[PDB]
Amino acid sequence: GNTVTIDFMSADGIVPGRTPVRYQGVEVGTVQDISLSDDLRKIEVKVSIKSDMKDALREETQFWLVTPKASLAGVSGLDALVGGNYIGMMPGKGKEQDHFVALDTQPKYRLDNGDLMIHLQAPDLGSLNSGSLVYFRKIPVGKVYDYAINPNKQGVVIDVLIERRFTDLVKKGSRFWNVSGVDANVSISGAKVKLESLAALVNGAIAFDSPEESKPAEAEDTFGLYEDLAHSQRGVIIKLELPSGAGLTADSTPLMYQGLEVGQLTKLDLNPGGKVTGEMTVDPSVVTLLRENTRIELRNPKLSLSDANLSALLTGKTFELVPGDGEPRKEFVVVPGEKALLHEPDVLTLTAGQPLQVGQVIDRKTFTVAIEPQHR
Amino acid sequence: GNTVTIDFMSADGIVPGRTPVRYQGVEVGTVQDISLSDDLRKIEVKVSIKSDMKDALREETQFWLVTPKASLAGVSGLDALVGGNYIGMMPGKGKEQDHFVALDTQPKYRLDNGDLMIHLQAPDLGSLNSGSLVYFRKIPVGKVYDYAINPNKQGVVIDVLIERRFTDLVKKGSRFWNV
Repeated sequence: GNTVTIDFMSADGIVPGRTPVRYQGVEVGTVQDISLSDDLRKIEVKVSIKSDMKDALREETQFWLVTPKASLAGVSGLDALVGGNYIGMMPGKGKEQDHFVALDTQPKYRLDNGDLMIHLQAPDLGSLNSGSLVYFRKIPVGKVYDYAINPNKQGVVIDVLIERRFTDLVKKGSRFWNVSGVDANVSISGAKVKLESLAALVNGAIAFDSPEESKPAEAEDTFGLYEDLAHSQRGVIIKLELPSGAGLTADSTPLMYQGLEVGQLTKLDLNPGGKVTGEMTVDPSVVTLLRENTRIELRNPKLSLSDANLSALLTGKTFELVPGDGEPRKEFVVVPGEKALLHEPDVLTLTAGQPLQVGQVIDRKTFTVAIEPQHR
Repeated sequence: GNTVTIDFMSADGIVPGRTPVRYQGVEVGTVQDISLSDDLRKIEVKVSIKSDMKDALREETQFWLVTPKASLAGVSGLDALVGGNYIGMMPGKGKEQDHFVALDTQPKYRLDNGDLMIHLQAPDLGSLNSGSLVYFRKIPVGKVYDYAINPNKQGVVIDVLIERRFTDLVKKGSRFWNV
């Protein structure tokens, strides 16, 4: 038997007789006494310890009181209800100490086995409580270990755990995205609402994808979290100088080609001087078409006399791809749909959208007009 | 009486006196002692075993701690609340071993009877937790046994169970769909 004095702010359901000290549940000893000093909440608990553990008892040895927790966010009364309020400890590699302060709660502990620990940077936590679950193809393969705030106040650093048997799945190019919370997915001419699983909503969750070819990540390698699966899409980025984003929306405006969506505007910002600039994501399958003399034009939903297309009207403005030939390029200037004929590799320009059809008027003031290259 | 040393990462609600070792509930023995070595979470549990089971005690004999689970996803405290925290075991056809490591949780076990086991390929799991139910015309006829990831990272392999009395219902052309 030994003696250790621990300082407690509070000592709720503790009796000197039976408060068996546990280290992952193995009894290290029992409390000898509970008392207080000068009525200042310095609840001194004298504890008996088996001499086998006495050697490891050092300065960094942490202690805490476990307790049943039937609160709104807590179920950790699995053992305290049956075995009573015990206390938990963690040995430390300090030098030595006999007078201690109990930690307020149970601290997070690291398993010594071979697992993987990695860091996610995120501007915000989202609905990711400690214990939220990590998925690969909706198969749980690890969980959230802890979260904290980087020294700068402009971000959040989460550190998460991955089981041994899946340590190969995490690559350098692997992408993580949040899956948590539930919304409505309203679409025109019909709608359906399926987002996530019940646990994913109660607790929050993460999912991740691994490229086939990348190398395996390791050793607390940082990663970036994407707020949604859509933002995690692997597509190429394109910078756009715009006339004006009257109808444009940062994540709803698509890119058309051959009638199909290939790209999605991502960012839409105002630069000083009144200039508007955006950036867009494109599927790789079309990136080879992005070359010099490749023009991008904002189309407008037209009031077709023949095929009254409601969806086009509802969607509003939309871009268009029209491939060209030349060197690859990544910066583009968007042209108005009216002036599409003007910004062409071959066009007959002469010196307001009226036809000529073999051509169209470009502008008035003096009349500037254009003729197609094939009719040239 | 025998002696078996099992390594536990943690040993929460266990007492040396009454922690009856069960194999589908039949008591195989009781824990003799719980202790630790060099303070490195190698919780050594010495266990007494009835000699009848001693022969089958081999290398592949698995062990685990059952526990009440009132968490968000768990109801498996039906017996641990009444009978207390026991431990479960599965015999193995190894050679022999005396020092063991307890499995973290209760592993999935296969009934020896005549049932059917089949594999579903799916690019994603969906909301199919272990225990999700298999229907024929909304009549349950089997359940999900387990799920795993194929060696390629481009899919998921579920393996599922079908009761004996419906083994005739599954045909080569039969189609499965998620609900």
